[PDB]
Amino acid sequence: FLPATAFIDPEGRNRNEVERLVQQVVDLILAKLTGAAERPPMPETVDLPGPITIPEAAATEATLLQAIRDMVDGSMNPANPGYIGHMDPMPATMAILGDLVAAAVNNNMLSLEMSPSFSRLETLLLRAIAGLFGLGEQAGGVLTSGGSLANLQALAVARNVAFDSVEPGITGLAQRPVIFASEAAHTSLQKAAMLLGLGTAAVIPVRATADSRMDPEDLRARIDQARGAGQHPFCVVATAGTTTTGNIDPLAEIGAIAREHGLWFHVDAAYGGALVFSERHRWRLAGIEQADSITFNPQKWLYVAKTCAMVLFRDAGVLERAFRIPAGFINLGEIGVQGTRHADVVKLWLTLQHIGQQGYARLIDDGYRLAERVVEGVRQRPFLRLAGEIDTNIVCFRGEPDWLPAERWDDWNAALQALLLREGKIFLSLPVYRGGRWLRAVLLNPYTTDAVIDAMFKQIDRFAGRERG
Amino acid sequence: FLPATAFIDPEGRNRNEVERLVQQVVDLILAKLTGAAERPPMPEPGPITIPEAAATEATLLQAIRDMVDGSMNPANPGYIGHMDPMPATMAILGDLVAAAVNNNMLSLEMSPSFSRLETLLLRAIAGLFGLGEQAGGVLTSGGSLANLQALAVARNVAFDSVEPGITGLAQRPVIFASEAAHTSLQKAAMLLGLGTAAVIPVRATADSRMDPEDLRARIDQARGAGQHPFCVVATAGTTTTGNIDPLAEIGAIAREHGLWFHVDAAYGGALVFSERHRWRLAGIEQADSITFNPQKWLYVAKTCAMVLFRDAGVLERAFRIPAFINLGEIGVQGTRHADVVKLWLTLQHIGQQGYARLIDDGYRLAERVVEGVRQRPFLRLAGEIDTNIVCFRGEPDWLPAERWDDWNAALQALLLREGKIFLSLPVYRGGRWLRAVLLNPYTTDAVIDAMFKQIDRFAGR
Ligand SMILES: [Cl-]
Ligand SMILES: [Cl-]
Ligand SMILES: [Cl-]
Repeated sequence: FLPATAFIDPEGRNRNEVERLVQQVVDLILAKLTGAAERPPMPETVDLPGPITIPEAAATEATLLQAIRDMVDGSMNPANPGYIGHMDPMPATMAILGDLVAAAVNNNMLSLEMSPSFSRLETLLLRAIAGLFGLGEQAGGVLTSGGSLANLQALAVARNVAFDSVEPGITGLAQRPVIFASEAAHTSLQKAAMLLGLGTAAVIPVRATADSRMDPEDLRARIDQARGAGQHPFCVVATAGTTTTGNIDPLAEIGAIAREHGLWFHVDAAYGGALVFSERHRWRLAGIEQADSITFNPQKWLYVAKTCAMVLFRDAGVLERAFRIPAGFINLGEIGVQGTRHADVVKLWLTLQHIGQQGYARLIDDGYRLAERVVEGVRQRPFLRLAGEIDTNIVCFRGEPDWLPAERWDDWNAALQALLLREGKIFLSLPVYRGGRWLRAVLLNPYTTDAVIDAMFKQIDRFAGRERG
Repeated sequence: FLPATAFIDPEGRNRNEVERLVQQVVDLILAKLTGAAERPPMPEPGPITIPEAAATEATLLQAIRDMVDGSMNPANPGYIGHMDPMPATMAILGDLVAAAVNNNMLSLEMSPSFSRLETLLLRAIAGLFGLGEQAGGVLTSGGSLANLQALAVARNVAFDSVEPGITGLAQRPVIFASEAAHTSLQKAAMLLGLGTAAVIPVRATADSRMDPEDLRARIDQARGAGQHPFCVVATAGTTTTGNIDPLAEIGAIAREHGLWFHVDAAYGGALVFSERHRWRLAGIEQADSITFNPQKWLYVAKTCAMVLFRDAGVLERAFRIPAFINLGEIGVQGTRHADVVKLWLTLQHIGQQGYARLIDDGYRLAERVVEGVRQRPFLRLAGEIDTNIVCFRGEPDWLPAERWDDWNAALQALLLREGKIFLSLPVYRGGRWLRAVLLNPYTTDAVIDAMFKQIDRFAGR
C-alpha cells in the first residue's frame, strides 16, 4: 500500500490532496518563522529521545505534521534577535524557497545531462564570483557541500600539482609534504591533511599576533625550519576571518612569501570572503586576488541556508590537469570531491539576486556597526577584555575581574554565558581560546538591534556586581 | 538597500508580504509538479551578472519558472533512464523544513533535535542490514563521500595514518573492486593519496558480478608484486547494469586475508526494506562498512546517503583528528545540511510496507522489459538482472557490427524525441547499450509496451 500523497501524481490525479498537505506544512513553517521571536535562541533541555524503529505502515499526515512541529520547536533558532553567538545565520527568504524549488525538480549536479538548467548556471555564476575576488580571466570553481570540502579540494589540487599524485599517489615520497597555516586557522585543514594522506601533523602552525593574525616573520622561519628538517613544503594557507575571533591574516604579505618560496597560496575566506560585496570594507582582503585558490561559504555571511560553499581557482584548467581522474562544458562531478550533488546554485542564485550587492553591503556595514558597539562596551569596562582588534563583525572578549583569582575566570565567564541565555535570552558562544574560556559574539542576525546589545551589557554589569566587583 | 522580504521578520512585521511571496513560489511549484507529465523527460547562456540592486519579485518568479522549465524531469512517466527518481512529497517538504530552521549537523549544540535523531535512525538502519550491536554511521552529502570515508577508515586502520600520513611506505596500498564498480572508488583513492591506480580491477562475469576466483587470485598476485592490499569493495547494484556481487563469497575472501570489507550498496541497499528481495544481499551483514543512498531507490530528494560501520567506535579510533559525539568530528564534512529531516519524514510517510511494494513493482516492470528483449532476436540483454535495471541493445544481424552503436544511439534519440521515453545510453563492454532504470512509480506497462512498439517500428525500416 502507498499513501495517496506519498508522491505527486504528474497527471494531477492527487492534486487536491497534495495541495492540502503542502499548504499545512507551509502554514506551519510561516507561523514559526514570522513568530520566531516567540522561541528562545536555544531550545529547552531536550529529554533524551529513545531507540527509533522504522515503521512498517505509513504514518498519518497528522503524525507527520506533529513531527515537523516538534522538530522546529526543538531546533536552534538563529532567527531570534538575541541569537548572537555563531556563524550560523537565519536564512534569506529566497534561500528557503530555493531549496523548495531544488528539492521539487530534484536534478543532479553530477553531469550536464542531469542538471541542464543548473550546471551552466553554476559554472557561469562562479566565474562571476571569481571576478569579484579579482582572480583573473582563467578563474572558476565549483560549489561544494561545506567549506571543509572546499579546503579538502584546494589542498588536493595543491598536493597533486606539487607531487604529480593523481595516478601514483604519494606513498613513494621520502620527505613529508607539509603545509603552513595560522595557529588560529580552521581544523578542517587538519582533517583535510588526514584525508589526503599527509596526516594531521603535516599542518605546521604559524604564530599569530595578539590580534590573531598570522605573523609573516614566523611563516618564513617555519618554512626554513621545515626544509632544514627535510620536509617538503607545498602550500601556505592564509585565513580571511578566523573562526574564533573573526580576524584576517595579512594576505598580501603572506601571498608574497608563498610566491617567493614557490608554494601554493590558498586563502580560506569561508567567512570573510563575503566582504567582496562591500565597497567600504573589501580593502581588508587586499592580496586575495593573487591566491591560487579561495574557499568561500555563502552559507555564513551571505545568509544562504546550509550548505553553500565553493572553491575557486585562479586557473580553472588546473582541475583538469591535477584532479580529474583518468577516463566544451565539463560535467561538474568530474571536477569536484562529490559526484552527485544537491542543486545549491538555486538558493545561491535566487538569494544573490533578491538581496543584491547593495543589500549585502548594507548587511555587512550594519554588522560592523553592531560589533563596534560591543567593542565600545568592552573597552569602557575594566573588567572585560577584548581578545584583540576586530576585522569582521565578530567580537571575542571575556571577563578578567581583578577581584577574583584568575583560576576562577573560566567559571565566571561560563556562568555569565549561561545567565545571558537563561535569563536574558541572549546567546553568546563560549569557545576555548588561548587556554581559557572566552565569550564570542557574531553579529549576523539582521534584526539584532542596539537595544539587544545594551540589554546584554546591563545583564553583564548586574552579574559582575554580585561578588563585590 | 535591503528589500523588505529579503528575510522573514521574527516579530511578524513583514508577515503579509512574506506570505504572499512564499505562496507565489509554492503555487508555481505545485502547478509544475501536478502537471509534470506536460513537460517531456528531458528539456528542449552568456555571462552572468550579480545585480547591484535587488531583483524584483517578478524577476525572481520568472527565474524560477525558467529553471523549472529547463530542468530534467524524472516525474514524467516516460523517464526510465537513470537512478534519479522523482522525489517523495515529504522529501520535498522535508527540505523546506530543513532550510527554514537552518540548523547545522556540525555539532549537537547547533542541531539539538536533528543530531540525536540522525544517530538513532542510522543505528536502526544498520539493524536492517544486520550489522550488530556496535553499528552506527553518519549521513553524508552523496555516496561518493560515503565511499571516501569508508576507504579513509580502512586505510587508517591498516596503516595508522591519521597523524603521520602514508608517505614513506615501502609497499603501495591497494584496493580490490569489480571492473564494474563505481568510479568514486578511483576518485577516493586519488583523494586519499593512494592514486587512482591503487584500485585494482577484478574480473566480472557475463552477468557483471565480481568473480571471487579472480579476486582471491588478484590478492595473491599483488602481494607478489610488492603491493599491500587493505580493502575489498563489493558492489550491491552496479551502476550500469544494476547487478549484485556475491557478497558472502567476497566477504569470506576478504576475512581470510585480513582485508577491510566494504560494500557499496548505494543503490541495492534499499532491498533491506523488502522481505521478498533482501536475500539478494546475503553476506552484507558481515561488512566492516556499507555505503547506502536513500536518494536513489528510497526516493529521497538529493542528496541523501550514508556510510555505516559495523563498529561505530572505529570512527573515534581511526578517523577523528586529535584534540554523544558531535557529528562533524566523525564525518568528512564539518557543517552539513540536515538531510535527516527529509529522510525521516519520507521513511515515515511511505513505511517499509510502502517500499516493499515500490521495489517489487520495479522488479515486475523490469521483468516486462526483460521479456520484451528476449522475444526480439535483434535485441540482446547485457546479462541476468538483479535489480529493477535492465541494460540491453540492438545487435541487428542485417547490419554490420560496426554500425550497431549508431543504430542504438539513433534508437535512443528517436524514443526520446518521438516517444517521450528516456533511456540512457552508457558505454559498456566497449559499445553503446540502452539502459532502463524502472523507478518512476507512475511508469506503467503501457509505457513499456509503447517503447517496444516504437523499437519494432524502428527495426522494420
Ligand atoms: Cl580591552
Ligand atoms: Cl545538501
Ligand atoms: Cl538476450
